[PDB]
Amino acid sequence: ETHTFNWTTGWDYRNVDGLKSRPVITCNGQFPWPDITVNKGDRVQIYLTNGMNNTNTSMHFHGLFQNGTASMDGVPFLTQCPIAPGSTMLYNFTVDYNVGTYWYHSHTDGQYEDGMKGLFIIKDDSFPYDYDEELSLSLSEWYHDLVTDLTKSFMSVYNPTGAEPIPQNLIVNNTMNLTWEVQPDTTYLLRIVNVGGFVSQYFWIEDHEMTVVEIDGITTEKNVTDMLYITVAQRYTVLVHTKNDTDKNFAIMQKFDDTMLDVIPSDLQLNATSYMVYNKTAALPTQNYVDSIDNFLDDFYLQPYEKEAIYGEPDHVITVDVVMDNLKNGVNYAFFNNITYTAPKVPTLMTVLSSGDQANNSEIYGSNTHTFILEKDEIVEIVLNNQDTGTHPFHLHGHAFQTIQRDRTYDDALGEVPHSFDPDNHPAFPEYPMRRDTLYVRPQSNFVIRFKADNPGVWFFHCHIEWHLLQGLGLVLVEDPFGIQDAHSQQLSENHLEVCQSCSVATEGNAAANTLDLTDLTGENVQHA
Ligand SMILES: *C1O[C@H](CO)[C@@H](O[C@@H]2O[C@H](CO)[C@@H](O[C@@H]3O[C@H](CO[C@H]4O[C@H](CO)[C@@H](O)[C@H](O[C@H]5O[C@H](CO)[C@@H](O)[C@H](O)[C@@H]5O)[C@@H]4O)[C@@H](O)[C@H](O[C@H]4O[C@H](CO)[C@@H](O)[C@H](O)[C@@H]4O)[C@@H]3O)[C@H](O)[C@H]2NC(C)=O)[C@H](O)[C@H]1NC(C)=O
Ligand SMILES: *[C@@H]1O[C@H](CO)[C@@H](O[C@@H]2O[C@H](CO)[C@@H](O[C@@H]3O[C@H](CO[C@H]4O[C@H](CO)[C@@H](O)[C@H](O)[C@@H]4O)[C@@H](O)[C@H](O[C@H]4O[C@H](CO)[C@@H](O)[C@H](O)[C@@H]4O)[C@@H]3O)[C@H](O)[C@H]2NC(C)=O)[C@H](O)[C@H]1NC(C)=O
Ligand SMILES: *[C@@H]1O[C@H](CO)[C@@H](O[C@@H]2O[C@H](CO)[C@@H](O[C@@H]3O[C@H](CO[C@H]4O[C@H](CO)[C@@H](O)[C@H](O)[C@@H]4O)[C@@H](O)[C@H](O[C@H]4O[C@H](CO)[C@@H](O)[C@H](O)[C@@H]4O)[C@@H]3O)[C@H](O)[C@H]2NC(C)=O)[C@H](O)[C@H]1NC(C)=O
Ligand SMILES: *[C@@H]1O[C@H](CO)[C@@H](O[C@@H]2O[C@H](CO)[C@@H](O[C@@H]3O[C@H](CO)[C@@H](O)[C@H](O)[C@@H]3O)[C@H](O)[C@H]2NC(C)=O)[C@H](O)[C@H]1NC(C)=O
Ligand SMILES: *[C@@H]1O[C@H](CO)[C@@H](O[C@@H]2O[C@H](CO)[C@@H](O[C@@H]3O[C@H](CO)[C@@H](O)[C@H](O)[C@@H]3O)[C@H](O)[C@H]2NC(C)=O)[C@H](O)[C@H]1NC(C)=O
Ligand SMILES: *[C@@H]1O[C@H](CO)[C@@H](O[C@@H]2O[C@H](CO)[C@@H](O)[C@H](O)[C@H]2NC(C)=O)[C@H](O)[C@H]1NC(C)=O
Ligand SMILES: *C1O[C@H](CO)[C@@H](O)[C@H](O)[C@H]1NC(C)=O
Ligand SMILES: *[C@@H]1O[C@H](CO)[C@@H](O)[C@H](O)[C@H]1NC(C)=O
Ligand SMILES: *[C@@H]1O[C@H](CO)[C@@H](O)[C@H](O)[C@H]1NC(C)=O
Ligand SMILES: *[C@@H]1O[C@H](CO)[C@@H](O)[C@H](O)[C@H]1NC(C)=O
Ligand SMILES: *[C@H]1O[C@H](CO)[C@@H](O)[C@H](O)[C@H]1NC(C)=O
Ligand SMILES: [Cu+]
Ligand SMILES: [Cu+]
Ligand SMILES: [Cu+]
Ligand SMILES: [Cu+]
Repeated sequence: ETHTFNWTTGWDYRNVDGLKSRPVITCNGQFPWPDITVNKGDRVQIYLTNGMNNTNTSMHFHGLFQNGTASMDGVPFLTQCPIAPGSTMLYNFTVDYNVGTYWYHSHTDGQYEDGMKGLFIIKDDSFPYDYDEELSLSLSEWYHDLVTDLTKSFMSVYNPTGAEPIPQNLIVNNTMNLTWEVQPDTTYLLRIVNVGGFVSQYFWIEDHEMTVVEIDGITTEKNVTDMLYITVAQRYTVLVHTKNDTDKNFAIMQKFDDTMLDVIPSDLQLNATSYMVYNKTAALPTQNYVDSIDNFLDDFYLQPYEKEAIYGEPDHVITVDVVMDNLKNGVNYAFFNNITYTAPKVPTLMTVLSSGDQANNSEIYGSNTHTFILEKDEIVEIVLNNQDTGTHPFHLHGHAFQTIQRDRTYDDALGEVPHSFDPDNHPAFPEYPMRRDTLYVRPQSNFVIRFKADNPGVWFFHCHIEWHLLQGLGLVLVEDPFGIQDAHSQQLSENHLEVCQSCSVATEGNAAANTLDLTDLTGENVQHA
């Protein structure tokens, strides 16, 4: 079945918070943006039109593998060139390899924080568990200023610390103090999605246990908890069974991970209360006080319903250290090893599709682009060493990876230093590792993920904290470029080329005109020595 949408971006005032009428990004004049629900193997065709006066746009469908259709991933200068004001890009893709809970968001500057985001649900007939009803909750933080404005003082010489701007409130389904009307003795499938741009959240329901049955599109064995820690971009789908009494109402609770906040403003409501309503007439629940925020479920120990044994020894190991540092222009950037992601003059995919037999040479994709080439079916391992004292949720396009190590917090307040993964010295990896698309490193810690390069494409690996992505915390994976070239489904459509010309962005071979293919590029500001 084909679902066709016609959506146009725009700006309108809303008071999402309850406390500031403020421009938000609308879809055809409406807010919030719609949610898509399709069946396994359906076709989705979205005509996105940039109706904004002065920004570019894009749309990325988070978690979808885009197998055979990399062009549709929606990452400017990886997958497409940006959508210019007035232009219309057609996103045309099938959904043959994904099931469960996903979302879509703009992949331009900070755009999605300003409202351009929505849920994408794929149903399957073979979901193992029973439930009576189903819904979602979209957790997020909310700012009173647009990202464009915050960026001016975020990426600034008057911000040498790289301190990320502090949000004004937590929101659910684009309000505060939300009502969820329930029926007694009923099992609800509750999709909890963190569609925020920055802050991790703790989530729990007063006097109700939660049975985790899916993370990031991957069905899991039932795991019961009282509390979840959800980073931005991740999804926990959870079974909740309601009580027999219609006598009392219960608090739905979301809490900031204030650890991630540079400073805590004294008036910021760190924890927000919503309402699970059994009785429409009874007392609205007060805040549910919790004794500890240290006993949330560690998703590392989750067990996929479809077991896959840990992949064998890696053919390709990528080791990256994560740090924040100041450059020559005095502003604070984010680094994978010694590289801040700096967008190229020609989108990654566009150069692979016109480099012919030189697509295997890493040099042509640029030096300041952090591009790696992955071989036909090789097992790839990413080793990430956090040298920064914060938590980061890293996300990988095109794959759900195996999480084989994710070390403990190394708290610098207790005097502890950063620790890297040591291939010679580490706990035994799990036999059947957890799988997902978005995973956090703990402060000053490390993680190791593994996946098979079985999905020809161009895939972004980055921190999903919008501020850190703006700081350039990302790298590019090119999965067998020859596999990309050989597949017909992968060739760029007339519409996409039309977007590029309308944007005055080339489809050549990184800078140079398909002529020597050895560059004279676009670099990062030089180092501080
Ligand atoms: C859910 O329920 C919550 C709590 O009930 C509702 O939030 C309340 O909203 C009202 C109306 O928007 C707020 O009243 C306004 O208060 C401001 C001053 O606000 C400041 O001082 C407060 C007192 O300590 C403090 O609570 C505020 O903190 C909040 O805001 C900051 C961001 O600013 C945020 O980070 C925090 O997390 C808090 O949310 C804040 O520091 C006052 O200036 C307002 O305007 C008056 O004057 C002007 C005249 O120019 C006029 O426009 C108005 O009519 C008014 O006369 C107004 O009094 C109230 O502070 C909020 N209460 C709390 C405790 O947060 C929320 O709206 C509900 N959500 C929904 C339905 O979306
Ligand atoms: C926060 O925001 C999210 C949206 O982002 C809301 O999520 C939606 O919640 C509603 C329930 O409140 C869900 O609606 C239910 O969908 C079920 C399945 O979808 C079927 O229907 C459509 C038809 O176009 C097709 O996809 C296909 O037919 C599916 O089978 C239905 O079972 C429900 O249908 C209706 O009839 C039955 C009669 O038995 C009634 O019981 C229902 O109430 C209803 O009238 C129902 O429509 C919806 O799926 C959720 N969407 C998403 C994206 O998850 C949250 O509700 C909101 N949170 C709060 C508290 O407001
Ligand atoms: C949405 O719309 C487009 C999407 O691409 C953006 O417009 C482009 O912006 C980029 C950067 O964001 C521009 O790239 C820059 O070009 C500079 C000058 O190049 C011009 O001059 C030659 C002259 O022959 C032209 O051929 C060319 O088209 C340009 O007009 C470069 O100087 C910049 O790189 C580097 O400059 C300094 C100076 O030494 C170096 O030190 C650094 O390496 C630095 O990176 C840079 O590459 C591009 O020109 C813009 N227009 C296009 C492609 O038409 C919008 O920015 C975007 N809107 C927003 C903000 O959302
Ligand atoms: C949305 O994407 C799909 C996937 O490519 C497009 O469907 C395809 O459309 C093309 C041309 O419109 C079809 O090409 C035709 O192929 C036949 C043989 O199958 C050949 O005889 C013709 O000469 C022609 O080239 C292609 O078959 C078709 N595939 C499917 C799955 O239907 C679609 O066009 C895209 N755009 C739209 C309509 O929005
Ligand atoms: C936001 O949420 C947190 C967590 O719910 C709130 O902190 C909690 O505050 C309560 C009391 O205000 C603490 O309970 C105490 O527990 C001991 C048990 O030994 C008991 O003897 C005391 O009588 C008391 O009840 C609780 O520890 C504390 N939770 C944590 C993890 O610190 C916080 O107050 C909320 N923010 C608000 C409403 O301003
Ligand atoms: C449910 O999750 C828990 C942890 O959240 C897993 O059980 C234990 O987890 C600890 C770490 O706290 C590990 O040392 C062990 O794997 C378990 N310990 C005990 C008490 O035996 C469990 O694996 C999960 N169950 C699922 C997904 O079915
Ligand atoms: C969507 O509808 C608009 C009206 O806002 C119309 O102009 C356009 O043709 C439609 N989009 C596409 C590209 O089909
Ligand atoms: C709702 O709660 C009130 C007490 O606040 C009670 O009087 C009323 O009967 C309840 N409604 C039902 C039918 O559950
Ligand atoms: C850091 O990466 C390598 C390390 O040897 C070096 O060649 C390169 O110049 C540095 N990156 C850039 C281009 O800033
Ligand atoms: C891509 O499709 C191929 C062919 O069906 C399949 O073998 C592979 O597993 C797919 N990759 C992903 C990421 O689903
Ligand atoms: C690129 O992969 C090919 C196999 O297609 C192989 O010959 C070689 O090891 C790789 N070459 C480079 C330049 O890394
Ligand atoms: Cu995403
Ligand atoms: Cu993604
Ligand atoms: Cu980060
Ligand atoms: Cu991304």
